[PDB]
Amino acid sequence: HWGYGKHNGPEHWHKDFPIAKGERQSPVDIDTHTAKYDPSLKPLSVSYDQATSLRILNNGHAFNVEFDDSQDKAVLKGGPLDGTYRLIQFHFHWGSLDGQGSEHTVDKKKYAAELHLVHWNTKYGDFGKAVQQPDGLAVLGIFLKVGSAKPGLQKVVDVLDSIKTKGKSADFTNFDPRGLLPESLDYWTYPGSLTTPPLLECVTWIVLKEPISVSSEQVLKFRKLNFNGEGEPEELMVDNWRPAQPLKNRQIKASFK
Ligand SMILES: CC1(C)OC(c2ccc(S(N)(=O)=O)cc2)=C(c2cccc(F)c2)C1=O
Ligand SMILES: [Zn+2]
Repeated sequence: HWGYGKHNGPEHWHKDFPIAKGERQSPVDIDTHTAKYDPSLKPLSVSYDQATSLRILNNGHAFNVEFDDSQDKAVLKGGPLDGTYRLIQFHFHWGSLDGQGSEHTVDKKKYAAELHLVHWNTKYGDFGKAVQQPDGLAVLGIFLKVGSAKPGLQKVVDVLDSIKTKGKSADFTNFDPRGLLPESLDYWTYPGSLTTPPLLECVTWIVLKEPISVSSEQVLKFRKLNFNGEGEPEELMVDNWRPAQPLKNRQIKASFK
């Protein structure tokens, strides 16, 4: 039932999922007066060499690139829990115009889109057991701003034409997610939640300081997707983002000065 419409969007989710009003919900605004530099934070490193992409899918509220997460060398490492996190999936959230679309904000600034690279902490065995733990997932969040094109994004935005409607799936092998990363891996981190139902508070959020630049042509391709299935009335897939939630007692930590 849940979606991003007026009558089933973020403001409605709490009715089915009471945790929507919990103590560790995401996304949040990152106020740069209040993030505390933490010299103990382990810097991020990626081993995406053997990351093995499988397929890309339109599930009716986003598109997901699925990975073979049995590749034990394809991991994100570091962060507050010094974790080793298996890459399993990535997806985006975006807006109906360039001035909005991101889920996290920085000093209340919204970006055009946000990329979420989803990983599960290997010490919990599989993604299913991981989402039961407060630090079970590491989601690497990366802001998208409009400017020059991102060459590593081209394979992603171009295949979207093949999965325009809900339910469409396409083989998507040999995609290298290193092509989606900015130069710097300086980051903010805080304990939070999935930003869609079931809104489980199982995420160590790692949000990169540096946005990637993508072209207007690239972002437009996001907005050609459909929420609806083939033959149904056309509803363009836009504004599939949850707004910032109460920070409550949490401290946002910065890896950088
Ligand atoms: C249904 C349930 C629990 O929700 C999510 C989910 C993940 C990330 C986000 S988000 N937007 O990044 O916070 C929101 C939701 C997954 C999931 C998806 C891909 C890989 C994985 F290991 C788990 C689930 O299995
Ligand atoms: Zn997401």
